Amino acid sequence: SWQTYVDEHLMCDIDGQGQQLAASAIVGHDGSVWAQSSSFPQFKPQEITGIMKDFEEPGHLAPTGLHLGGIKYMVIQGEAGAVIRGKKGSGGITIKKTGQALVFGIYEEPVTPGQCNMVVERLGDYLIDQGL
Repeated sequence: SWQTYVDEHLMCDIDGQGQQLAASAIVGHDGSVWAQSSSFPQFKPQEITGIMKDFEEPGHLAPTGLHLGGIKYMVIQGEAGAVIRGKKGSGGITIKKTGQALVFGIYEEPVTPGQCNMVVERLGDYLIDQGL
């Protein structure tokens, strides 16, 4: 199906298989969902607007926190205009910007930052190399 293909060939695939602890998504710059893991949260349009703004001005979200699905993440050091990172509890969030889209990964213990980040980098490079 489309969603098994998404869960298998694209989104964070942490053992379970697909245990609820890790989730990822590809979201257009305009806030439309291109693909998301079965566990990925619903999010609000203005959360995407604020994230896009932080890619233009890194640290835009730091005083208020970064919100996704209503959850507040503390902004940490990222890569200006390319990657946003945030922490919450035992996990966090990584967002990579591509030409037309954003790649999200959300993780919690025992999923590690490195595990999630490897998937987010992989999907972002795949999109960028397709021209997206």
